[PDB]
Amino acid sequence: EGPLSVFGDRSTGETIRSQNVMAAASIANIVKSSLGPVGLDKMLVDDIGDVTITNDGATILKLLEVEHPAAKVLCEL
Amino acid sequence: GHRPVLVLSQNTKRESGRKVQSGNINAAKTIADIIRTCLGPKSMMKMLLDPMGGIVMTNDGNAILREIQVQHPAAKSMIEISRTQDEEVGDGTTSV
Amino acid sequence: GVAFKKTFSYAGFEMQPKKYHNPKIALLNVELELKAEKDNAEIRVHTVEDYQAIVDAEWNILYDKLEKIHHSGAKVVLSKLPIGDVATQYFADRDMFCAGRVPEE
Amino acid sequence: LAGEGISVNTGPKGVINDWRRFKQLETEQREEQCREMERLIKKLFLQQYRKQRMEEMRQQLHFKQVFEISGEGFLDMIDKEIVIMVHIYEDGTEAMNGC
Amino acid sequence: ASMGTLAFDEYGRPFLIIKDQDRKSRLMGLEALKSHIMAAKAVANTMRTSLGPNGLDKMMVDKDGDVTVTNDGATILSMMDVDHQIAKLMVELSKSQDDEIGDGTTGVVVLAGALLEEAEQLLDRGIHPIRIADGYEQAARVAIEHLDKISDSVLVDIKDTEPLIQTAKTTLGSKVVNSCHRQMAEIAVNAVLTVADMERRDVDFELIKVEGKVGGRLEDTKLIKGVIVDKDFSHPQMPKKVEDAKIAILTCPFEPPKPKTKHKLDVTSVEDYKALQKYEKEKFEEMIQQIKETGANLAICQWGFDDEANHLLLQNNLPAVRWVGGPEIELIAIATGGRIVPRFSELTAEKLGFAGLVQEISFGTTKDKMLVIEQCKNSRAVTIFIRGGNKMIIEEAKRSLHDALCVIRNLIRDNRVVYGGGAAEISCALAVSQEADKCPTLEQYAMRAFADALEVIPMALSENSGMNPIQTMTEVRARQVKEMNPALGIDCLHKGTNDMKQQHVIETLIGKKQQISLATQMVRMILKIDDIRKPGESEE
Amino acid sequence: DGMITETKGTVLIKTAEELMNFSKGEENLMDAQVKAIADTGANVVVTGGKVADMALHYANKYNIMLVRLNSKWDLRRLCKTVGATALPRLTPPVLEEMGHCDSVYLSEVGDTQVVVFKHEKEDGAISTIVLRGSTDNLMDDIERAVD
Amino acid sequence: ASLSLAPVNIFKAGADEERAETARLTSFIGAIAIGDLVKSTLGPKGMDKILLSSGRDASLMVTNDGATILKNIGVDNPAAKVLVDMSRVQDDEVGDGTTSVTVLAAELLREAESLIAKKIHPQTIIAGWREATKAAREALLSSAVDHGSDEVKFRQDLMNIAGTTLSSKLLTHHKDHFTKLAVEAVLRLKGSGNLEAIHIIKKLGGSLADSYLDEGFLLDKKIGVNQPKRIENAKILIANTGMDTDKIKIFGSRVRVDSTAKVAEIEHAEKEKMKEKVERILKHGINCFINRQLIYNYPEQLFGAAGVMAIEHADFAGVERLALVTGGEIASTFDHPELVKLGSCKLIEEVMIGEDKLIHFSGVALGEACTIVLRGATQQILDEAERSLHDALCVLAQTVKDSRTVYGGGCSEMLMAHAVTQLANRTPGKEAVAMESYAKALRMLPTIIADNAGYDSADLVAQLRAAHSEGNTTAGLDMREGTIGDMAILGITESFQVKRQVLLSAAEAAEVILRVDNIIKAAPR
Amino acid sequence: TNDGATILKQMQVLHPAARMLVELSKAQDIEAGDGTTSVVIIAGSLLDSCTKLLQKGIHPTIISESFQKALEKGIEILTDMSRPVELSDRETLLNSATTSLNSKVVSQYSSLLSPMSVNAVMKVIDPATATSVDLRDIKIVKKLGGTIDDCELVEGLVLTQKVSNSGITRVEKAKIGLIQFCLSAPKTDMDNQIVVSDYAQMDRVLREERAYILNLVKQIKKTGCNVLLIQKSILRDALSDLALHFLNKMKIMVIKDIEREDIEFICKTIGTKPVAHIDQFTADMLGSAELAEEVNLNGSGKLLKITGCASPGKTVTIVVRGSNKLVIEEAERSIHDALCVIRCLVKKRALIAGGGAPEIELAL
Ligand SMILES: Nc1ncnc2c1ncn2[C@@H]1O[C@H](COP(=O)(O)OP(=O)(O)O)[C@@H](O)[C@H]1O
Ligand SMILES: Nc1ncnc2c1ncn2[C@@H]1O[C@H](COP(=O)(O)OP(=O)(O)O)[C@@H](O)[C@H]1O
Ligand SMILES: [Mg+2]
Ligand SMILES: [Mg+2]
Ligand SMILES: [Mg+2]
Ligand SMILES: [Mg+2]
Repeated sequence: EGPLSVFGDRSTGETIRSQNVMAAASIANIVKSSLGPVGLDKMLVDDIGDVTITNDGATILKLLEVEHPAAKVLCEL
Repeated sequence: GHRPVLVLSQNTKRESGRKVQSGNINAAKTIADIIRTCLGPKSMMKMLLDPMGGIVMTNDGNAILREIQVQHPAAKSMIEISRTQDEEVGDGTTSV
Repeated sequence: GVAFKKTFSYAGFEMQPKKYHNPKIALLNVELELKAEKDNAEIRVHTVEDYQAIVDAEWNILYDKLEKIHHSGAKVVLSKLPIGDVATQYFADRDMFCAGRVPEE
Repeated sequence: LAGEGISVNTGPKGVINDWRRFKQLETEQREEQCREMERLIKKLFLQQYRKQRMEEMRQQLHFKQVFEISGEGFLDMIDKEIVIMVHIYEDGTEAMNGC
Repeated sequence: ASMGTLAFDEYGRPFLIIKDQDRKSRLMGLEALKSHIMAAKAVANTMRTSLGPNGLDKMMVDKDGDVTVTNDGATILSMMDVDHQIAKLMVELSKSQDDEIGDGTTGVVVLAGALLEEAEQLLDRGIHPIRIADGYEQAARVAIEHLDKISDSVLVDIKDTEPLIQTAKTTLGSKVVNSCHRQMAEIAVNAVLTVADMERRDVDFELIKVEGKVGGRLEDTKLIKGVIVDKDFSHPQMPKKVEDAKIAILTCPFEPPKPKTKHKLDVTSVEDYKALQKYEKEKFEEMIQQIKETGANLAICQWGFDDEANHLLLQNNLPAVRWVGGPEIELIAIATGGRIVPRFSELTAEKLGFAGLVQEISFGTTKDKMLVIEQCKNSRAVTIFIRGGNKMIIEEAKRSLHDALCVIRNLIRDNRVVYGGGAAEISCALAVSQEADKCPTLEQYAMRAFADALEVIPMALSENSGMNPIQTMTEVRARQVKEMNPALGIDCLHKGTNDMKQQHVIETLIGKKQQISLATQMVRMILKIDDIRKPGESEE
Repeated sequence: DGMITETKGTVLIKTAEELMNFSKGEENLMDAQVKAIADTGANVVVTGGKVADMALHYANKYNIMLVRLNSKWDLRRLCKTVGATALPRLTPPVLEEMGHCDSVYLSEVGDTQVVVFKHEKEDGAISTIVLRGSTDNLMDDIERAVD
Repeated sequence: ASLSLAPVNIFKAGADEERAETARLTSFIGAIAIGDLVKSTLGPKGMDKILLSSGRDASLMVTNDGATILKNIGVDNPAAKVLVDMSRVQDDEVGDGTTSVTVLAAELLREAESLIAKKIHPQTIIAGWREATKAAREALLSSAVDHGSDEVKFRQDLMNIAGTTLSSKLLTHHKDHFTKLAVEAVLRLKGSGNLEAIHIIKKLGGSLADSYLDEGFLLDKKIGVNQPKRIENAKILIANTGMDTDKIKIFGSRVRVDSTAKVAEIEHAEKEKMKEKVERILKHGINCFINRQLIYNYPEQLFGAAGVMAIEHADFAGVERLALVTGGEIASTFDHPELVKLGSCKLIEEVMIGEDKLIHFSGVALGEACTIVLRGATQQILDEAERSLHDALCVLAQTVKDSRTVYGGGCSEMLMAHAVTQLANRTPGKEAVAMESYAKALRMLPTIIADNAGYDSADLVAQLRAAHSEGNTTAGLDMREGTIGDMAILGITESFQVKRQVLLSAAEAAEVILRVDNIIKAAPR
Repeated sequence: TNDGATILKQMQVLHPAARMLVELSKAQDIEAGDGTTSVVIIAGSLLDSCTKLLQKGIHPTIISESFQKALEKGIEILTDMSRPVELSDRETLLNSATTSLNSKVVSQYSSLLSPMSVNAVMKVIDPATATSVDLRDIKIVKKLGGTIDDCELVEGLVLTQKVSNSGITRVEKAKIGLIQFCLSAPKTDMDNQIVVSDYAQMDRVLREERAYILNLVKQIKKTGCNVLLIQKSILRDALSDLALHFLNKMKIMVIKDIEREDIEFICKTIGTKPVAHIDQFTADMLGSAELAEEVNLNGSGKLLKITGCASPGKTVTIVVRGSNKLVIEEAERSIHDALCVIRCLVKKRALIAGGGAPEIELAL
């Protein structure tokens, strides 16, 4: 709302930077527990009962549903 | 308006820690206890109700396990190993 | 010193002087108006003379309080409790300042 | 687009029949809603009663039934003609009904 | 850039900080300042057209549909149903200007709007708002000192009321009552001078009664050196006119006495009943005779009375008025020089007020009667009776006369004046620019913005009068610079001269100082807000 | 305050003189009561009920400190810690019923106005621990530790 | 930028504002709508209106009065509210001229709209209108003629004024009869301005010509059971006492005894007190007793036993009217009979009007109070007749108060506009155009008067303008046939006060409406 | 109903013209009493003609003036057709009443109702020196049961109030007395209480209340009164049980709950002067009557009749009987129409032929 007159939300300043860093930290913390010989695998359930037990980061980030585009950037990375 | 902004999509649950291990182990224990009594020469038979309307009255462990539906993925893994034992050697499905 | 807002002056207040050069202030917690002596007080009379005497006694009680205040030598009167129009006019006739409902603080 | 001072004049004159026919039903609906909402929303060893048992087995000494009310039934039961208790339920209800 | 924050934790767990944070809205940084500046600019631009003699009125409608046509800035802002917080701040600024001064309630809003408009550009050039506020404060101090320098004193003597009449006329020029311009100025000046403590003390407006009755003409408004009452004589057969009346002001109803304490009078025999009825009759006769004994020709009560007392008053030739309000009782006592007596026992001749004429007034084919008490000896209370063709112009005349009374009160408090028409604003802007030219660069922009904001008032006056704002203001400023004369303003009335001293456009110095101050601190307060936290629910 | 009847109190006035003298007599009687209380050397008065305005006036006239305790538990604890007996009427206290404290004063701690009943001897029936902190929850936890 | 047309929203939900062009448009539309509605009910050939209330009772009203039409309509336009309040104040000040002032204000505002369209600042229009109002007021004042010195001429002027006032109403069918009735009723007031001293009684049935002004007075009250129904040479005492379970006013008094015999004694004492009060009243030597309040069974029985007629429950207006018509004094104490004046009249009896019975006072002493019996075929007819008679009585009372009169039929407006034009062609600038528009509205008033009759309004108005140009200052609209003629001969007279008030109120309302350049409405409740 | 005014009033019409015609019918009923349908028909026909007149290009002001001229001419023509009539001619009055009743349901019962109406009007007015008839002097009482043939012309008064003295009816040579005070325990307008602080005081209280009631009853009886009518009282009990018992023991009929609005009619009919205090209750304020009997209407109710009074008043009462309520109301309306017709004969005593003859003569 204002004189900009765009049908959408706008974020500026430290807010958007904090949001991007929060998304990156969330993506990192998703797979941070599966690093090194003392890492552990993860179950992934595909909403229909299909189970995918894996430790590979690429598989985990591919199977996950991601909405924030910075998180998408990390998944594509 | 202003649908909320968040990293992962909605209805995307995530558990972690000792709770996950405890849940998996209890699910396996429940699977074992389902057919614990169907082992040995003095085993008692069980009646399974097929969703299609049939009746499966059997003593085999794999036949009992494959006729039930579970939500916990650990129970799914246990049913899968039961099927694997049934296919590989033909018996020992409840022992495993 | 102290300053506070004017508190709902009654009729006849504007006739009082609004400046004194060495006033004596009678800080009071007293209801200076005609009212029942007590909420549980009942007057029982059977003669018109006693009726008139009771009315005059109420008026004399109020006027005795006012006369004591006036003869105290004070020129400014402040009371926590309400000060009625009768008392306000009485003080106006004596070139006295009155103000009721003054807050505790 | 001007002339906001319409002065509708005899326009509504030719529609009083239909307007009043609709208004009668509208008023009836408003009255029914008010009566419905009158109750709702508004607020939506002596200690052991030794006499309870004696009242219990002296009450059984009389068996008819409570009237089952029809939206306008609730309206016209209280609109005409004393203390009245009305029970609201849809089929613990049976116990208090027996009470 | 709003709706608070939305993180939901780095681990996906719920992150609830503030209650109902999902619907609360917040605005931060320069965006909030820009929004506030835009809102204040909108309010100021709306109020701009109601400035000067050629200013136009606003027709306000309240919740109930009642219609108010007015030019007063404070009244207009009060009637508005605004939701923006900055708009409420400007409304409070107008109310403060009205309370302290009573005139200039529209100039403050325009000045604040101009100040914030200039602050918008200053912020866009990359200056901290605190620096802008400091520069505004310094420029305001300079302008106030300059106003003190160029101020002129007037005489506030009763013998010569010409400057007071000129000031009242200048105040009333913008209002609709300018059809009776000098008449209203004269009556306002006389009203203020009558009820006033001479030693520059307060002027109590409770001694000025303003009443308006429809009908007649606006020119029929007159000053009554007495009290006019909405009541009339109690008995229809009482005479309608009393001359040389000896008023008897009373607060006791003409009824048998009744103790305040709850009581019971026991009647136990027929003799008791006879004594009771004889006592009632004797009490009535005694109160009437006590009233008569003082020689009073008229009695004014407050709590009414009953039929026996009314007929006894009529029989003894004593006109009487009942149910007179307490303020009216006090005003009558003050004007007539009489005391207020609480009971007939204390009434005496020395406590009787004197009035030259007490009359009952008719108002055409309306049956409405009003009593007028006038021709008092040394009346220290006055009333103003306003007539008109409709109640709306009556209310507008009421507030215009109130503005005139406030202006004369300010003149009584301090007699220093400055010449209006934008001359004072132009001189202040020139002084501010001269001070800025001799100052470090950083606050020079703030000072020059303050001067430009001061320049809006002559621009508004010229635009409202149909002249070109920039050209006329530039010519007047150049003339002021050329010949040292801070009395050159904007010829709104097209009288052919720019010298406001000759045109007698006079306004109080205190009014201008209060305008500049209140605008400066209000703009400073607005500029210092960098964050808004609104519920955003938009409830019914 | 002057004690009242328990069934129902009605001031029956039959003559003007009684009406004039009633309030003056009541004020004089309660003045006598308060002066009798003060003549025993008492200088601090603690009450569990309300305080009459005129009683407060006459206690101020005689330089008597007034403290009001709403909860009966606080009254009992104060009686234990001072050595006084909770009297049921306005009678002046006898020598054995008069409590003694080393110092009683009004003081402010932080932003809280408190009344302190302070002893000098390292003894008594009741002792109080004053807890300070930057958070209410922290003080509650410290109180649990103290318990 | 404006409040509404800004990126930020500054208003509550439901509040709005209208800037210069929109506010002027709305105000002009509302004022012109009011003027067009109230007009066509103007002049001798004006029609009536039907006011059909939409409420539960659904009151039906037929009226020609502009004020009653304007007050009984749901108005949302604020300028229309201003005009309605103008009409109400016009009615309050004088009886007649509501339609005239409303139409004049509407025409002035229409001319103002045209001038604004001509790119003229409203302040210039206001200044020009002030000058034109001054000129027109001076011209009308100079045109006024006074006839208060001559009694016969003053009575003729009163007759002419009453006829002119009634010419536009439903009473114009019997204009002579109602004119004489109203003139006699006003003259019976003997200079008193209290129109409440004249009572209008509406009785259904009978023709409108059956209405009459009673030679005495009429009361719609009853008489006691055992009291005479006819008294000759009555001596009337008017009172405002209780005489109904009369209680001693000591509110704290009560009866407290130990036996019922004492209670019976106290009851007998109360009855004896009432009897003594009745005896004191009778000591005045009266035949008819009138009390403002109710009279209970015992006092009325006592009155009947004494052969004295007692009329009860005659309200404040009733007792005032009887005091005015008979000369008695309203008394509340009866201890000094010699100090109370008793009303006198030749005869009191009961008359049979319609199906109702009324008390008739005949041969009254003073008679400074009148009762008018209105007979009609419908309730609407009676109400409209009462309103028209009220207007006529108000105008006649105003003329009695101030005897200065002007000529109607558009003559006054024609001379006003002639003076305005003479001023306008003597002034430079657009103020001349504003004054010309003022004159055009003044012309439009009799133009509408002529249009209501279907006459050639343009030609008649041109003839009137020419005639006033040569110097014929008495020419007007002769409505009998559709020509122009001398209103001094035709006797179309009208009060100077009414015309002055119409002019000044219309100018004032037009000025206050024209000053508005912004309409701001709060959120409706 | 057949009355035009009643039909118009009963049905809401919602149109201003229709409401004005309703008011016109009401005014015609007020001024004349009958012809309420004819006037509405005339107005409708006149406006129907005005439609074609307006469609011809005629202004609706020449129409009004021409209609006024036609009305004046028609009034003159009708006055020409008039025939003088004297109230002493009973035949003309009977014919007028019969013509009025011809159009109603009681037309069959005309030989009973038309003489009834003529007698009712003649008995309440002076036959000479009279200019109007106050129809409020002719009381109409509607009692269900029977037929229209059972209508009566009681020359006294009938009261629907029942006799509280259950056991005494049909008092002959009655001396009726009307009182407006209450026969109960003493009570003053000023509020009163009796304080008892002794059992002897209790005994004295009830004994003295009984004695006071007995004294009141004895004072009433000493005047020779045998029929007592008591005005309705709401403030305090008008007739106590003890007072009723004493009055019954004195052999006096007691009629209570008399409405305040009927006091004037009762006093005019009988001759009783109301009494509001026992001090003024004397024999000369009693209304002598030949008989005062309460009769039953074949199980349809009870009516108290006082028939035959010394110095009778100028009031009559008509009792209307019928099978059901509707025919009773219509009979009452028809009788009112006949009475109004005779009243129209009383003032402006001129008679014209009916049958549409005046209308066709006016047309020609
Ligand atoms: N006759 C005049 N000629 C020129 N300017 C004037 C005249 N009268 C008033 N003004 C100016 O118009 C400005 C606005 O005055 P006004 O609208 O009456 O009250 P407010 O100051 O509240 O807007 C004042 O600052 C004054 O200088
Ligand atoms: N007989 C007449 N001849 C010419 N003009 C008339 C006549 N009677 C009234 N008028 C004019 O009609 C105008 C309106 O009068 P009217 O409609 O009666 O009341 P109002 O002034 O309230 O509209 C008056 O200004 C008057 O000049
Ligand atoms: Mg096996
Ligand atoms: Mg101003
Ligand atoms: Mg008129
Ligand atoms: Mg008929």
